Amino acid sequence: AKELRCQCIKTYSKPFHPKFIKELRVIESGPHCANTEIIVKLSDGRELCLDPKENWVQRVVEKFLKRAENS
Amino acid sequence: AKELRCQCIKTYSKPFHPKFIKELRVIESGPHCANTEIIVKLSDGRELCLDPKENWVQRVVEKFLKRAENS
Amino acid sequence: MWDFDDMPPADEDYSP
Repeated sequence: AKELRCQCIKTYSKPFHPKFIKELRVIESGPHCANTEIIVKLSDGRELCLDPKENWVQRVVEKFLKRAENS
Repeated sequence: AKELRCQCIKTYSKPFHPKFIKELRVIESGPHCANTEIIVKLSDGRELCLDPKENWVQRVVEKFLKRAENS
Repeated sequence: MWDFDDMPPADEDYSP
């Protein structure tokens, strides 16, 4: 219990399409973060962090849910 | 490329609660699963798999998003 | 001693 950083320190400043998203990850404020961070994983086997503060993020992410649900 | 099982080996029908959920995980149909599976980190200290086929799942999960977003 | 108005697993074979 000394110093803990959020799971996401930076974000992605480039809107994309869920076509590259295969796995979604959302972590609520934890003992390391006092806020909320929406993480994601690309099929290429990579992991990035999005900022829910951007409208395009709420969209590309919304489509992923509507796509994984309709599947 | 021989045999691959879905990430959620099984699901559990017990109506859980958002109070125990700190991290959410959604995996769309992959090379191992031809469907969609909701996964969740349990505060107990493990993972758990939900079935979007249940209405209470769409609710306790919906609250998590509305809670992590309002935070 | 806060009550947990519920619940979590009573079995275990769910480890992705």
